[PDB]
Amino acid sequence: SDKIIHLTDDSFDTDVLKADGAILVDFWAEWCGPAKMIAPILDEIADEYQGKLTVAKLNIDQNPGTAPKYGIRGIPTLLLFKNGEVAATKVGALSKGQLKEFLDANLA
Amino acid sequence: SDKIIHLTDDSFDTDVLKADGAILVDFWAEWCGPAKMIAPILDEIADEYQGKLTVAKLNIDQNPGTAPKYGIRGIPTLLLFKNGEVAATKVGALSKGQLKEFLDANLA
Amino acid sequence: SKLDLNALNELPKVDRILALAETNAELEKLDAEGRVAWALDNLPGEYVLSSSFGIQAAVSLHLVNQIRPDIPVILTDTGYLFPETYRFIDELTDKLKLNLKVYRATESAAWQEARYGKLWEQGVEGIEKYNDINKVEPMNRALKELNAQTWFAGLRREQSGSRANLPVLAIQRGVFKVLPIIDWDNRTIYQYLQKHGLKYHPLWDEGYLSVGDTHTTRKLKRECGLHEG
Amino acid sequence: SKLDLNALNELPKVDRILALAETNAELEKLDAEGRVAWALDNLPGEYVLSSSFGIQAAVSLHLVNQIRPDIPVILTDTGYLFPETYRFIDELTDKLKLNLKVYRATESAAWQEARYGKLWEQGVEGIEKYNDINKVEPMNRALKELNAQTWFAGLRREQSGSRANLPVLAIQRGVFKVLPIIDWDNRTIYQYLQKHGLKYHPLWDEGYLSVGDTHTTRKLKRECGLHEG
Repeated sequence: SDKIIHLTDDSFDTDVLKADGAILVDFWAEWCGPAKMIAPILDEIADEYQGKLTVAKLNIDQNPGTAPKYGIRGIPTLLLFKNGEVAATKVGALSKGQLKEFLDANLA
Repeated sequence: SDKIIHLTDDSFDTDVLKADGAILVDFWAEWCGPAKMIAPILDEIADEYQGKLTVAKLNIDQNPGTAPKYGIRGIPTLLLFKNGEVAATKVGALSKGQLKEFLDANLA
Repeated sequence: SKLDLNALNELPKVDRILALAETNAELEKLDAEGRVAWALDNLPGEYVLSSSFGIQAAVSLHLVNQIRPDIPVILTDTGYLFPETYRFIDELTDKLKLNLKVYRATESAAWQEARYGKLWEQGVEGIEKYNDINKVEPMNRALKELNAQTWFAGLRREQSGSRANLPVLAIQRGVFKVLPIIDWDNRTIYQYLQKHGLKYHPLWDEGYLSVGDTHTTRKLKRECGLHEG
Repeated sequence: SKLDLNALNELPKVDRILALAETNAELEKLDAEGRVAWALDNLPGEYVLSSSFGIQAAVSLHLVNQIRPDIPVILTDTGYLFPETYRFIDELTDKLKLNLKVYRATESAAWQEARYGKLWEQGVEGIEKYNDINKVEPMNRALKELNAQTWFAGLRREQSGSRANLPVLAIQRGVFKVLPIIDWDNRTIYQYLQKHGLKYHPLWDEGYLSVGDTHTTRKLKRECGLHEG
């Protein structure tokens, strides 16, 4: 289901906050159906947006401490990062088109 | 629903048996759903096969005496006529493709 | 002698179909009018006539209504019926003079669309939840509110499918399910409609093979029979 | 004091939900285990546990089965379930040691396909006839054959929809319908699965959001909740 740069509370500091470039983080959980629902879309986006965007996924199940840090109200929430600093945030399950638009508009 | 050269027991002799050309007769009834189901298809065929084929419909409800004459077992049955003489007969509701094939093959 | 259902429900599904089989074997020889008549007084309290008001509702309604004036005709209005269907109902209820019992959902069309949304787009389970809240539950509530033990329905062995597992009489939900025009065929129904001056559903004469609901809900073995030979 | 249903069925749908409301108000404060326990002896004869064996059957099955060993687990096999679903059943029934009661149609898959055909392609009415002969009727037959008056189901207020019209306790078909894990949410279920070493359905971890039947039958508000704030 999920096959990308998987994150943890430990790696958050280096792999995201100290990452050189743009990173899209997907705060998900094993129980949220609409979260697993967007997994294939994120994989496809990771393929096409290669080089430009770094796609990542964080599982709140074993990594809870980071969701409150960005005021996550209810997974699936997407956090776009640009050089460690957070740009935009999308809440809920989205379509490939809506995801592309969400990314493109902020990426620039 | 039905909009074509409508037949009767009286007109059968002249409009079909004494007709110069190819005529496709549709023995139908108001109650047979699959019969009314092919009505739009027969209309479309009547439009495209104009000049070559004469499309007709006979309602057994008020015109019963002609169905037994061609051994009709159960409407919707299509009877293809070529110069008054019967060529082929198709039983049951058919698709536009299957109707075209049925016609073309015998028409020649 | 009058049949006891509080004992029939204390019997399995097979002993039921077997015990009732001896009675159905008799109902099989009688006509639609005889079955309704037999049901009138051999079965117990409150007799209802649930209709969908489709292509052939005029048959069962007229037949059963003539037999029993002002009979509780149950109409579970889903909320999205064809406009011409409603006018067909309001046309019949006035023409046939029916004691119409309307049973819609607990919530309305807009309510359901805001609470759940377009359930019909949400697959089979969504359609199930839709049919449960729009047809099943409302009917189960109708039988209870009307205190029925006998229920007549204009089902045929022909429409979609009700082969020899659908007896003229039965017990669905602790209620004697009766189907008078069960052995009837399209000819017999068409003839009944003609003989009594009753008309088909306004849409049947356009293209709609089997009307019901609109919202992507509505849109016949290749043959019918003059009798094989 | 032990509840009487032969009198509850002699009551309308609203007096039922109102009379039962006073009891449900109490069941609302207890946990899933307390509700099953309360149901064990405050309600009458034969307690069954019907499951669909989907994404979260392991929860209700394990919970109710631990409470009551060798409890009649009803599985209405439609005939076209996912292969991995059957193995999931046969894996559970052996792991949890369940008294499995299988109830399939009166006719088989090939029989239905020859007698009627692919009903799922025949629209909603076809799907209705399909669900009636494959799920509804088999279940109605199961309750009777097992002589149940109490029936447990692992339904949640979350899955598709069962807002405050679906009480922890109820009466569907002359049987006390109980739903213990009703107020439970995806977190609570996931946690239960983890704490008891139970696994999710083999397909859930692939893409199938809500597995059921295969033949064009199977293929979630945009969000879930960590709790709004």
